[PDB]
Amino acid sequence: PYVEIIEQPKQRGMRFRYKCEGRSAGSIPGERSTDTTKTHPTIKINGYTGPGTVRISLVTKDPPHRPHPHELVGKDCRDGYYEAEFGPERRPLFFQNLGIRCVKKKEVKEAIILRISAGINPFNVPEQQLLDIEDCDLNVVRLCFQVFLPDEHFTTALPPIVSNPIYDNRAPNTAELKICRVNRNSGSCLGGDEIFLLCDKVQKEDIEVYFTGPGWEARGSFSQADVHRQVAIVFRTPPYADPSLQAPVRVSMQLRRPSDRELSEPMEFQYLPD
Amino acid sequence: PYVEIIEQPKQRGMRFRYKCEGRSAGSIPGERSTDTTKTHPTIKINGYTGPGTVRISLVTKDPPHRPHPHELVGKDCRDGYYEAEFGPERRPLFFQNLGIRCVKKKEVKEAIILRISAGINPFNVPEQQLLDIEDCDLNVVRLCFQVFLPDEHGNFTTALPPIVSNPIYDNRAPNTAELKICRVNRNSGSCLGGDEIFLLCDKVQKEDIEVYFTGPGWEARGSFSQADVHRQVAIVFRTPPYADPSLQAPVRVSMQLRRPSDRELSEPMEFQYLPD
DNA sequence: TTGATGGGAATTTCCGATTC
DNA sequence: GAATCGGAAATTCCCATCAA
Repeated sequence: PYVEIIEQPKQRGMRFRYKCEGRSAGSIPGERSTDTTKTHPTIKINGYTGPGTVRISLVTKDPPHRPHPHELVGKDCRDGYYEAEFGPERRPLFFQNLGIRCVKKKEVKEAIILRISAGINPFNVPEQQLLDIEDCDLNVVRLCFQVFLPDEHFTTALPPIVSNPIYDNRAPNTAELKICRVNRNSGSCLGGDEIFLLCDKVQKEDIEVYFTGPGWEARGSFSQADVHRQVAIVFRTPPYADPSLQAPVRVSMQLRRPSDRELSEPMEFQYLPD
Repeated sequence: PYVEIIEQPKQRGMRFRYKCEGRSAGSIPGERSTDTTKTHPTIKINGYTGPGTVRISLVTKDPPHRPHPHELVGKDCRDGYYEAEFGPERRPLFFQNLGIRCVKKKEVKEAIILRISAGINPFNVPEQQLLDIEDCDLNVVRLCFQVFLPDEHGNFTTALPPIVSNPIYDNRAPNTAELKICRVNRNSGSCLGGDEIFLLCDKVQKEDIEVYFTGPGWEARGSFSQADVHRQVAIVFRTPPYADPSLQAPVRVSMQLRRPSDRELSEPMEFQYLPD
Protein backbone atom coordinates (compact mmCIF):
# COMPACT_ATOMS: atom_id res chain seq x y z
CA PRO A 1 0.00 0.00 0.00
CA TYR A 2 0.98 3.71 0.13
CA VAL A 3 0.55 6.89 2.22
CA GLU A 4 -1.49 9.96 1.40
CA ILE A 5 -1.77 13.42 2.95
CA ILE A 6 -5.40 14.34 3.61
CA GLU A 7 -4.87 17.59 5.52
CA GLN A 8 -1.70 19.34 4.45
CA PRO A 9 -0.11 21.71 6.98
CA LYS A 10 -0.54 25.45 6.74
CA GLN A 11 2.35 27.05 4.91
CA ARG A 12 2.65 30.60 6.27
CA GLY A 13 1.93 31.84 9.75
CA MET A 14 3.95 30.20 12.52
CA ARG A 15 7.38 31.08 13.92
CA PHE A 16 10.16 28.53 14.15
CA ARG A 17 10.90 28.64 17.90
CA TYR A 18 14.50 28.28 19.02
CA LYS A 19 15.69 25.86 21.69
CA CYS A 20 16.16 28.74 24.17
CA GLU A 21 12.45 29.55 23.94
CA GLY A 22 12.21 26.05 25.54
CA ARG A 23 9.06 23.93 25.74
CA SER A 24 7.36 22.97 22.46
CA ALA A 25 7.09 25.19 19.39
CA GLY A 26 3.31 25.07 19.75
CA SER A 27 1.69 22.95 17.10
CA ILE A 28 1.64 23.07 13.27
CA PRO A 29 -1.82 24.04 11.92
CA GLY A 30 -3.93 22.46 9.25
CA GLU A 31 -4.10 24.33 5.94
CA ARG A 32 -7.79 25.19 6.42
CA SER A 33 -7.65 25.87 10.16
CA THR A 34 -9.59 28.89 11.51
CA ASP A 35 -10.83 30.33 14.81
CA THR A 36 -14.09 28.38 14.67
CA THR A 37 -12.30 25.00 14.60
CA LYS A 38 -8.61 24.12 14.24
CA THR A 39 -7.44 21.40 11.85
CA HIS A 40 -4.17 19.50 12.12
CA PRO A 41 -1.79 17.86 9.60
CA THR A 42 -3.41 14.50 9.09
CA ILE A 43 -2.68 11.52 6.83
CA LYS A 44 -4.32 8.22 5.88
CA ILE A 45 -2.78 4.94 4.73
CA ASN A 46 -4.76 4.22 1.54
CA GLY A 47 -5.87 0.59 1.29
CA TYR A 48 -4.81 -0.79 4.69
CA THR A 49 -6.03 -1.12 8.27
CA GLY A 50 -3.95 -2.45 11.15
CA PRO A 51 -0.90 -1.65 13.28
CA GLY A 52 2.32 0.06 12.27
CA THR A 53 4.65 2.96 12.96
CA VAL A 54 4.72 6.56 11.66
CA ARG A 55 7.94 8.62 11.74
CA ILE A 56 7.98 12.32 10.81
CA SER A 57 11.16 14.18 9.86
CA LEU A 58 11.97 17.67 8.57
CA VAL A 59 13.46 17.77 5.04
CA THR A 60 14.68 20.42 2.59
CA LYS A 61 12.26 22.29 0.35
CA ASP A 62 14.02 21.43 -2.96
CA PRO A 63 14.10 18.19 -5.03
CA PRO A 64 17.17 16.30 -3.58
CA HIS A 65 15.24 16.49 -0.23
CA ARG A 66 18.11 16.20 2.23
CA PRO A 67 17.32 15.87 5.95
CA HIS A 68 16.87 19.33 7.40
CA PRO A 69 18.87 20.85 10.27
CA HIS A 70 15.71 22.01 12.11
CA GLU A 71 13.85 19.39 14.15
CA LEU A 72 10.40 18.53 15.49
CA VAL A 73 9.48 18.64 19.19
CA GLY A 74 6.34 17.72 21.02
CA LYS A 75 4.20 14.69 21.67
CA ASP A 76 6.00 11.45 20.73
CA CYS A 77 9.10 13.38 19.59
CA ARG A 78 12.70 12.65 20.59
CA ASP A 79 16.17 13.12 19.07
CA GLY A 80 14.63 15.69 16.69
CA TYR A 81 12.02 13.59 14.89
CA TYR A 82 8.59 12.12 15.56
CA GLU A 83 8.15 8.36 15.83
CA ALA A 84 4.89 7.09 17.31
CA GLU A 85 3.22 3.71 17.67
CA PHE A 86 0.33 3.30 15.27
CA GLY A 87 -3.02 1.87 16.29
CA PRO A 88 -5.44 -0.08 14.08
CA GLU A 89 -8.50 2.06 15.01
CA ARG A 90 -7.29 5.47 13.68
CA ARG A 91 -9.67 8.29 12.85
CA PRO A 92 -7.49 8.75 10.66
CA LEU A 93 -3.89 9.84 11.45
CA PHE A 94 -3.84 13.21 13.30
CA PHE A 95 -0.63 15.06 14.21
CA GLN A 96 -1.52 18.04 16.38
CA ASN A 97 1.34 18.69 18.82
CA LEU A 98 4.14 18.80 16.29
CA GLY A 99 6.41 21.78 16.63
CA ILE A 100 9.23 23.07 14.45
CA ARG A 101 12.35 23.91 16.50
CA CYS A 102 15.02 25.86 14.59
CA VAL A 103 18.69 25.48 15.42
CA LYS A 104 21.25 28.28 15.52
CA LYS A 105 23.18 28.77 12.29
CA LYS A 106 26.34 27.56 14.12
CA GLU A 107 24.71 24.29 15.21
CA VAL A 108 23.70 23.36 11.64
CA LYS A 109 26.52 20.92 10.88
CA GLU A 110 26.36 19.19 14.26
CA ALA A 111 22.60 18.79 13.72
CA ILE A 112 22.76 17.26 10.22
CA ILE A 113 25.53 14.95 11.40
CA LEU A 114 23.31 14.13 14.37
CA ARG A 115 20.44 13.29 11.99
CA ILE A 116 22.15 11.07 9.44
CA SER A 117 23.90 9.42 12.38
CA ALA A 118 20.50 8.12 13.50
CA GLY A 119 20.02 6.78 9.99
CA ILE A 120 17.36 9.32 9.02
CA ASN A 121 17.85 10.03 5.30
CA PRO A 122 14.41 9.12 3.90
CA PHE A 123 15.33 9.53 0.23
CA ASN A 124 18.78 7.95 0.62
CA VAL A 125 20.48 10.93 -1.03
CA PRO A 126 24.09 10.54 -2.20
CA GLU A 127 26.46 11.60 0.54
CA GLN A 128 28.52 14.22 -1.34
CA GLN A 129 25.57 16.63 -1.53
CA LEU A 130 23.94 15.79 1.82
CA LEU A 131 26.91 17.15 3.78
CA ASP A 132 26.35 20.33 1.70
CA ILE A 133 28.78 22.90 0.22
CA GLU A 134 26.42 25.82 -0.49
CA ASP A 135 23.64 27.39 1.60
CA CYS A 136 20.71 25.26 2.87
CA ASP A 137 17.85 27.72 3.43
CA LEU A 138 16.71 27.41 7.08
CA ASN A 139 13.47 29.39 6.59
CA VAL A 140 11.62 26.60 4.73
CA VAL A 141 11.08 22.98 5.81
CA ARG A 142 8.91 20.09 4.59
CA LEU A 143 7.33 17.34 6.66
CA CYS A 144 8.45 13.85 5.60
CA PHE A 145 6.08 11.00 6.57
CA GLN A 146 7.75 7.55 6.74
CA VAL A 147 5.33 4.68 7.47
CA PHE A 148 6.54 1.20 8.52
CA LEU A 149 4.09 -1.75 8.23
CA PRO A 150 4.01 -4.91 10.40
CA ASP A 151 6.97 -7.34 10.55
CA GLU A 152 8.53 -6.10 13.82
CA HIS A 153 9.72 -9.13 15.80
CA PHE A 154 7.02 -2.60 11.67
CA THR A 155 9.77 -2.70 9.06
CA THR A 156 7.82 -2.75 5.75
CA ALA A 157 8.78 0.75 4.57
CA LEU A 158 6.08 2.47 2.52
CA PRO A 159 7.28 5.23 0.16
CA PRO A 160 8.09 8.38 2.14
CA ILE A 161 5.99 11.37 1.10
CA VAL A 162 6.52 15.09 1.70
CA SER A 163 4.07 17.85 2.61
CA ASN A 164 3.93 21.29 1.08
CA PRO A 165 6.78 23.53 2.28
CA ILE A 166 6.36 25.29 5.64
CA TYR A 167 7.72 28.87 5.93
CA ASP A 168 9.21 30.60 9.00
CA ASN A 169 6.98 33.55 9.81
CA ARG A 170 9.89 35.23 11.59
CA ALA A 171 12.13 35.56 8.51
CA PRO A 172 11.31 38.79 6.61
CA ASN A 173 11.43 37.14 3.14
CA THR A 174 9.23 34.10 3.91
CA ALA A 175 6.91 35.79 6.42
CA GLU A 176 3.17 36.28 5.89
CA LEU A 177 2.36 39.67 4.31
CA LYS A 178 -0.08 41.72 6.37
CA ILE A 179 -1.49 45.27 6.13
CA CYS A 180 -2.08 46.43 9.67
CA ARG A 181 -3.58 49.88 9.29
CA VAL A 182 -3.94 52.68 6.75
CA ASN A 183 -4.43 56.41 7.08
CA ARG A 184 -7.25 56.32 4.50
CA ASN A 185 -8.96 53.89 2.12
CA SER A 186 -10.26 56.14 -0.66
CA GLY A 187 -8.81 58.70 -3.01
CA SER A 188 -9.19 60.60 -6.23
CA CYS A 189 -9.37 58.46 -9.34
CA LEU A 190 -6.48 60.66 -10.54
CA GLY A 191 -4.30 59.22 -7.79
CA GLY A 192 -1.43 61.02 -6.19
CA ASP A 193 -2.96 60.64 -2.71
CA GLU A 194 -0.32 60.04 -0.03
CA ILE A 195 -1.08 56.86 1.95
CA PHE A 196 0.61 55.81 5.20
CA LEU A 197 0.50 51.98 5.33
CA LEU A 198 1.38 50.14 8.54
CA CYS A 199 2.30 46.45 8.07
CA ASP A 200 4.23 43.50 9.43
CA LYS A 201 8.00 43.52 8.83
CA VAL A 202 8.89 43.67 5.09
CA GLN A 203 12.23 44.18 3.27
CA LYS A 204 12.45 47.58 1.53
CA GLU A 205 14.32 46.03 -1.42
CA ASP A 206 11.49 43.59 -1.99
CA ILE A 207 7.99 45.06 -1.52
CA GLU A 208 5.29 46.65 -3.70
CA VAL A 209 1.78 47.93 -3.13
CA TYR A 210 -0.46 46.25 -5.69
CA PHE A 211 -3.88 47.71 -6.52
CA THR A 212 -6.19 45.52 -8.60
CA GLY A 213 -9.68 45.49 -9.98
CA PRO A 214 -11.53 43.61 -12.72
CA GLY A 215 -9.08 43.68 -15.62
CA TRP A 216 -6.86 46.35 -14.05
CA GLU A 217 -3.61 46.48 -12.11
CA ALA A 218 -1.40 49.29 -10.77
CA ARG A 219 1.52 49.56 -8.37
CA GLY A 220 2.18 51.75 -5.31
CA SER A 221 4.82 54.39 -6.30
CA PHE A 222 7.63 54.89 -3.82
CA SER A 223 11.33 54.48 -3.21
CA GLN A 224 13.16 52.34 -0.67
CA ALA A 225 13.73 55.52 1.32
CA ASP A 226 9.93 55.50 1.87
CA VAL A 227 9.96 52.19 3.80
CA HIS A 228 10.38 53.26 7.44
CA ARG A 229 12.17 50.59 9.53
CA GLN A 230 10.52 47.71 7.62
CA VAL A 231 7.02 48.34 9.06
CA ALA A 232 5.66 51.48 7.38
CA ILE A 233 5.34 52.35 3.69
CA VAL A 234 4.54 55.90 2.56
CA PHE A 235 3.41 55.86 -1.06
CA ARG A 236 1.08 57.63 -3.46
CA THR A 237 -2.00 56.02 -4.98
CA PRO A 238 -1.69 55.22 -8.70
CA PRO A 239 -4.12 56.67 -11.25
CA TYR A 240 -7.18 54.49 -11.83
CA ALA A 241 -8.22 53.15 -15.23
CA ASP A 242 -11.06 55.68 -15.54
CA PRO A 243 -9.99 59.30 -14.78
CA SER A 244 -13.58 60.54 -15.27
CA LEU A 245 -15.24 58.56 -12.50
CA GLN A 246 -18.82 59.63 -11.88
CA ALA A 247 -19.45 57.11 -9.07
CA PRO A 248 -16.94 55.39 -6.75
CA VAL A 249 -15.41 52.07 -7.85
CA ARG A 250 -14.25 49.57 -5.25
CA VAL A 251 -10.76 48.19 -5.92
CA SER A 252 -8.60 45.82 -3.89
CA MET A 253 -5.22 46.96 -2.48
CA GLN A 254 -2.59 44.56 -1.15
CA LEU A 255 1.08 44.16 -0.27
CA ARG A 256 2.99 42.08 -2.83
CA ARG A 257 6.43 40.49 -2.55
CA PRO A 258 8.08 40.16 -6.00
CA SER A 259 10.52 37.44 -4.82
CA ASP A 260 7.86 34.74 -4.43
CA ARG A 261 5.00 36.80 -5.90
CA GLU A 262 3.19 36.52 -2.55
CA LEU A 263 0.23 38.75 -1.68
CA SER A 264 -1.29 40.04 1.55
CA GLU A 265 -4.98 39.73 2.28
CA PRO A 266 -6.66 42.43 0.17
CA MET A 267 -7.89 45.65 1.76
CA GLU A 268 -10.83 47.48 0.20
CA PHE A 269 -9.93 50.86 -1.35
CA GLN A 270 -12.50 53.10 -3.02
CA TYR A 271 -11.64 55.32 -5.97
CA LEU A 272 -13.78 58.48 -5.89
CA PRO A 273 -15.03 60.77 -8.68
CA ASP A 274 -12.99 63.80 -7.44
CA PRO B 1 45.04 70.48 44.16
CA TYR B 2 41.93 69.13 42.43
CA VAL B 3 40.58 68.21 38.98
CA GLU B 4 37.67 69.74 37.05
CA ILE B 5 35.87 68.89 33.83
CA ILE B 6 36.18 71.61 31.19
CA GLU B 7 34.38 69.67 28.41
CA GLN B 8 31.81 67.15 29.63
CA PRO B 9 31.00 64.27 27.28
CA LYS B 10 27.95 64.27 25.09
CA GLN B 11 25.11 62.40 26.73
CA ARG B 12 22.81 61.01 24.03
CA GLY B 13 23.61 59.93 20.53
CA MET B 14 26.18 57.17 20.36
CA ARG B 15 25.46 53.45 20.88
CA PHE B 16 27.61 51.27 23.10
CA ARG B 17 29.36 48.93 20.67
CA TYR B 18 29.63 45.31 21.72
CA LYS B 19 32.84 43.32 21.89
CA CYS B 20 31.63 41.31 18.88
CA GLU B 21 31.15 44.39 16.78
CA GLY B 22 34.97 44.55 17.07
CA ARG B 23 36.83 47.66 15.91
CA SER B 24 36.34 50.60 18.27
CA ALA B 25 33.27 52.25 19.71
CA GLY B 26 34.05 55.34 17.65
CA SER B 27 35.02 58.16 19.98
CA ILE B 28 32.95 59.81 22.73
CA PRO B 29 32.17 63.35 21.53
CA GLY B 30 32.28 66.48 23.61
CA GLU B 31 29.03 68.01 24.83
CA ARG B 32 29.44 71.06 22.57
CA SER B 33 30.25 69.17 19.37
CA THR B 34 28.84 70.20 15.97
CA ASP B 35 29.47 69.31 12.36
CA THR B 36 32.07 72.03 11.77
CA THR B 37 34.34 70.93 14.64
CA LYS B 38 34.13 68.04 17.07
CA THR B 39 35.03 68.48 20.74
CA HIS B 40 36.45 65.84 23.06
CA PRO B 41 36.05 65.13 26.77
CA THR B 42 38.56 67.51 28.33
CA ILE B 43 39.81 68.21 31.86
CA LYS B 44 42.30 70.41 33.71
CA ILE B 45 44.13 69.93 37.02
CA ASN B 46 43.30 73.10 38.97
CA GLY B 47 46.28 74.83 40.56
CA TYR B 48 49.13 72.49 39.68
CA THR B 49 51.83 71.99 37.07
CA GLY B 50 54.08 68.95 36.84
CA PRO B 51 53.96 65.24 36.00
CA GLY B 52 51.35 62.64 36.85
CA THR B 53 48.93 60.09 35.41
CA VAL B 54 45.23 60.11 34.52
CA ARG B 55 43.12 56.95 34.71
CA ILE B 56 39.55 56.83 33.34
CA SER B 57 37.01 54.11 34.15
CA LEU B 58 33.26 53.73 33.75
CA VAL B 59 31.18 53.84 36.95
CA THR B 60 27.44 53.73 37.70
CA LYS B 61 25.15 56.79 37.55
CA ASP B 62 23.58 56.46 41.03
CA PRO B 63 24.81 58.03 44.30
CA PRO B 64 27.19 55.19 45.36
CA HIS B 65 29.32 55.19 42.19
CA ARG B 66 30.11 51.48 41.82
CA PRO B 67 32.50 50.42 39.04
CA HIS B 68 30.62 49.73 35.89
CA PRO B 69 30.75 46.47 33.93
CA HIS B 70 31.23 48.22 30.57
CA GLU B 71 34.71 49.29 29.58
CA LEU B 72 36.69 51.82 27.55
CA VAL B 73 38.87 51.04 24.54
CA GLY B 74 41.24 53.11 22.43
CA LYS B 75 44.59 54.88 22.69
CA ASP B 76 46.18 54.28 26.09
CA CYS B 77 43.35 51.88 27.04
CA ARG B 78 43.97 48.35 28.31
CA ASP B 79 42.10 45.85 30.50
CA GLY B 80 38.97 48.04 30.16
CA TYR B 81 40.18 51.46 31.41
CA TYR B 82 42.25 54.43 30.21
CA GLU B 83 45.50 55.09 32.01
CA ALA B 84 48.74 57.06 32.05
CA GLU B 85 50.82 59.63 30.08
CA PHE B 86 50.34 63.44 30.20
CA GLY B 87 53.18 64.55 32.46
CA PRO B 88 55.09 67.65 31.30
CA GLU B 89 52.94 70.30 29.65
CA ARG B 90 50.33 69.93 26.89
CA ARG B 91 48.22 71.38 29.65
CA PRO B 92 44.72 70.92 28.18
CA LEU B 93 44.14 67.28 29.05
CA PHE B 94 41.75 65.88 26.45
CA PHE B 95 40.73 62.32 25.61
CA GLN B 96 39.61 61.90 22.00
CA ASN B 97 40.32 58.18 21.44
CA LEU B 98 37.64 56.96 23.89
CA GLY B 99 35.21 54.18 23.05
CA ILE B 100 32.48 52.58 25.17
CA ARG B 101 32.43 48.78 24.83
CA CYS B 102 29.49 47.11 26.60
CA VAL B 103 29.72 43.57 27.99
CA LYS B 104 27.03 40.92 27.58
CA LYS B 105 24.56 40.59 30.45
CA LYS B 106 25.99 37.17 31.40
CA GLU B 107 29.63 38.31 31.70
CA VAL B 108 28.80 41.31 33.96
CA LYS B 109 30.03 39.72 37.21
CA GLU B 110 33.24 38.59 35.53
CA ALA B 111 33.71 42.21 34.43
CA ILE B 112 33.22 43.90 37.79
CA ILE B 113 35.49 41.40 39.56
CA LEU B 114 38.08 41.78 36.79
CA ARG B 115 37.94 45.51 37.43
CA ILE B 116 38.15 45.55 41.22
CA SER B 117 40.86 42.88 41.05
CA ALA B 118 42.86 45.55 39.24
CA GLY B 119 42.09 47.66 42.32
CA ILE B 120 39.79 50.14 40.56
CA ASN B 121 37.03 51.19 42.99
CA PRO B 122 37.17 55.02 42.76
CA PHE B 123 34.48 55.62 45.39
CA ASN B 124 35.42 52.62 47.58
CA VAL B 125 31.94 51.07 47.69
CA PRO B 126 31.60 48.00 49.97
CA GLU B 127 31.94 44.49 48.54
CA GLN B 128 28.41 43.56 49.67
CA GLN B 129 26.97 45.99 47.05
CA LEU B 130 29.26 45.07 44.15
CA LEU B 131 27.50 41.65 44.33
CA ASP B 132 24.57 43.52 42.69
CA ILE B 133 24.51 46.03 39.78
CA GLU B 134 22.29 44.00 37.40
CA ASP B 135 19.56 46.44 36.23
CA CYS B 136 18.96 49.40 33.84
CA ASP B 137 22.49 50.57 34.75
CA LEU B 138 23.74 48.78 31.64
CA ASN B 139 22.39 51.61 29.48
CA VAL B 140 23.87 54.58 31.43
CA VAL B 141 27.56 54.95 32.30
CA ARG B 142 29.67 57.74 33.80
CA LEU B 143 33.29 58.62 33.08
CA CYS B 144 35.42 58.58 36.26
CA PHE B 145 38.70 60.52 36.16
CA GLN B 146 41.27 59.52 38.81
CA VAL B 147 44.40 61.69 38.75
CA PHE B 148 47.56 60.51 40.52
CA LEU B 149 50.24 63.11 41.32
CA PRO B 150 53.99 62.55 41.96
CA ASP B 151 55.14 61.78 45.50
CA GLU B 152 58.22 60.97 47.63
CA HIS B 153 61.22 60.13 45.38
CA GLY B 154 59.10 60.60 42.23
CA ASN B 155 56.21 58.12 41.94
CA PHE B 156 52.71 58.95 40.61
CA THR B 157 50.67 57.76 43.64
CA THR B 158 49.20 60.81 45.50
CA ALA B 159 45.61 60.41 44.16
CA LEU B 160 43.40 63.48 44.02
CA PRO B 161 39.65 63.14 44.68
CA PRO B 162 37.77 61.34 41.89
CA ILE B 163 35.24 63.29 39.81
CA VAL B 164 32.48 61.93 37.60
CA SER B 165 31.13 63.32 34.33
CA ASN B 166 27.56 63.69 33.16
CA PRO B 167 25.97 60.32 32.35
CA ILE B 168 26.39 58.91 28.84
CA TYR B 169 23.38 57.03 27.46
CA ASP B 170 23.27 54.00 25.17
CA ASN B 171 21.60 55.13 21.97
CA ARG B 172 20.65 51.48 21.19
CA ALA B 173 18.67 50.72 24.34
CA PRO B 174 15.04 51.84 23.79
CA ASN B 175 14.72 53.56 27.19
CA THR B 176 17.91 55.60 26.81
CA ALA B 177 17.70 56.24 23.04
CA GLU B 178 17.55 59.73 21.50
CA LEU B 179 13.98 60.67 20.50
CA LYS B 180 13.36 61.59 16.85
CA ILE B 181 10.23 62.30 14.80
CA CYS B 182 11.04 61.09 11.31
CA ARG B 183 7.99 61.98 9.21
CA VAL B 184 4.34 62.94 9.78
CA ASN B 185 0.94 62.58 8.15
CA ARG B 186 0.21 66.33 8.17
CA ASN B 187 1.24 69.32 10.25
CA SER B 188 -1.93 71.44 10.48
CA GLY B 189 -5.40 70.85 11.87
CA SER B 190 -8.50 72.24 13.50
CA CYS B 191 -7.97 74.12 16.74
CA LEU B 192 -10.78 71.89 17.99
CA GLY B 193 -8.40 68.94 17.71
CA GLY B 194 -9.33 65.37 16.94
CA ASP B 195 -7.30 65.20 13.72
CA GLU B 196 -5.69 61.79 13.17
CA ILE B 197 -1.90 62.01 12.75
CA PHE B 198 0.43 59.24 11.55
CA LEU B 199 3.87 59.84 13.12
CA LEU B 200 6.86 57.77 11.97
CA CYS B 201 9.68 57.88 14.57
CA ASP B 202 12.74 56.15 16.03
CA LYS B 203 12.21 53.12 18.32
CA VAL B 204 10.16 54.16 21.36
CA GLN B 205 8.43 52.18 24.11
CA LYS B 206 4.62 52.17 23.90
CA GLU B 207 4.39 52.16 27.71
CA ASP B 208 6.56 55.25 28.12
CA ILE B 209 5.91 57.79 25.31
CA GLU B 210 3.59 60.76 24.71
CA VAL B 211 3.11 63.36 21.98
CA TYR B 212 3.68 66.74 23.60
CA PHE B 213 2.25 69.90 21.95
CA THR B 214 3.30 73.24 23.42
CA GLY B 215 3.00 76.94 22.85
CA PRO B 216 3.50 80.14 24.86
CA GLY B 217 2.02 79.12 28.21
CA TRP B 218 0.26 76.01 26.95
CA GLU B 219 0.76 72.24 26.95
CA ALA B 220 -1.29 69.28 25.72
CA ARG B 221 -0.73 65.58 25.14
CA GLY B 222 -1.10 63.37 22.12
CA SER B 223 -4.13 61.12 22.76
CA PHE B 224 -3.57 57.51 21.82
CA SER B 225 -3.35 54.07 23.31
CA GLN B 226 -0.54 51.61 23.48
CA ALA B 227 -2.43 49.65 20.79
CA ASP B 228 -1.85 52.70 18.52
CA VAL B 229 1.98 52.45 18.79
CA HIS B 230 2.82 50.17 15.85
CA ARG B 231 5.94 48.03 16.32
CA GLN B 232 7.71 50.76 18.34
CA VAL B 233 8.25 53.08 15.32
CA ALA B 234 4.79 54.42 14.47
CA ILE B 235 2.26 56.44 16.50
CA VAL B 236 -1.31 56.97 15.29
CA PHE B 237 -2.92 59.63 17.50
CA ARG B 238 -5.38 62.54 17.31
CA THR B 239 -4.33 66.16 17.93
CA PRO B 240 -5.52 67.70 21.23
CA PRO B 241 -7.82 70.73 21.40
CA TYR B 242 -6.00 74.04 21.35
CA ALA B 243 -6.31 76.61 24.14
CA ASP B 244 -8.38 78.88 21.87
CA PRO B 245 -11.33 77.04 20.24
CA SER B 246 -12.22 80.37 18.57
CA LEU B 247 -9.12 80.77 16.41
CA GLN B 248 -9.44 83.48 13.81
CA ALA B 249 -5.95 83.15 12.36
CA PRO B 250 -3.53 80.18 12.42
CA VAL B 251 -1.24 79.71 15.44
CA ARG B 252 2.00 77.72 15.15
CA VAL B 253 2.93 75.49 18.12
CA SER B 254 5.68 72.85 18.53
CA MET B 255 4.92 69.12 18.64
CA GLN B 256 7.46 66.69 19.97
CA LEU B 257 7.94 63.19 21.33
CA ARG B 258 8.32 63.16 25.12
CA ARG B 259 9.41 60.33 27.39
CA PRO B 260 7.80 60.66 30.86
CA SER B 261 10.46 58.50 32.59
CA ASP B 262 13.41 60.90 32.07
CA ARG B 263 11.34 63.86 30.75
CA GLU B 264 13.42 63.77 27.56
CA LEU B 265 12.23 65.63 24.46
CA SER B 266 12.66 65.20 20.72
CA GLU B 267 13.55 67.99 18.34
CA PRO B 268 10.31 69.96 18.02
CA MET B 269 8.27 69.96 14.83
CA GLU B 270 6.09 72.91 13.83
CA PHE B 271 2.33 72.25 13.82
CA GLN B 272 -0.06 75.05 12.95
CA TYR B 273 -3.54 75.06 14.45
CA LEU B 274 -6.09 76.47 12.03
CA PRO B 275 -9.37 78.41 12.45
CA ASP B 276 -12.01 75.66 12.59
C1' DT C 1 42.68 51.58 -1.45
C1' DT C 2 42.22 50.37 3.91
C1' DG C 3 40.12 50.80 7.85
C1' DA C 4 36.96 53.10 11.00
C1' DT C 5 32.27 54.82 11.37
C1' DG C 6 27.24 54.88 11.24
C1' DG C 7 23.33 53.17 11.15
C1' DG C 8 19.95 49.52 9.52
C1' DA C 9 18.69 44.82 9.65
C1' DA C 10 19.16 39.94 10.84
C1' DT C 11 19.37 36.55 14.69
C1' DT C 12 18.60 34.97 19.49
C1' DT C 13 16.63 35.52 23.76
C1' DC C 14 13.02 37.22 27.10
C1' DC C 15 8.89 38.29 28.91
C1' DG C 16 4.21 39.59 29.93
C1' DA C 17 -0.83 38.66 28.07
C1' DT C 18 -3.84 35.49 26.76
C1' DT C 19 -5.65 30.92 26.86
C1' DC C 20 -5.71 26.27 27.83
C1' DG D 1 -2.08 26.73 37.24
C1' DA D 2 0.63 25.55 32.73
C1' DA D 3 1.02 26.57 27.79
C1' DT D 4 0.88 29.37 24.03
C1' DC D 5 1.68 33.80 21.51
C1' DG D 6 2.74 38.16 20.17
C1' DG D 7 5.84 42.02 21.10
C1' DA D 8 10.33 43.84 22.75
C1' DA D 9 14.93 43.53 24.21
C1' DA D 10 19.54 41.84 23.51
C1' DT D 11 23.45 40.48 20.36
C1' DT D 12 25.48 39.86 15.88
C1' DC D 13 26.12 40.76 11.46
C1' DC D 14 26.75 43.17 7.21
C1' DC D 15 27.00 47.18 4.10
C1' DA D 16 27.57 51.85 2.72
C1' DT D 17 30.52 55.62 3.85
C1' DC D 18 34.59 58.00 5.11
C1' DA D 19 39.53 57.87 6.89
C1' DA D 20 43.75 55.57 5.95
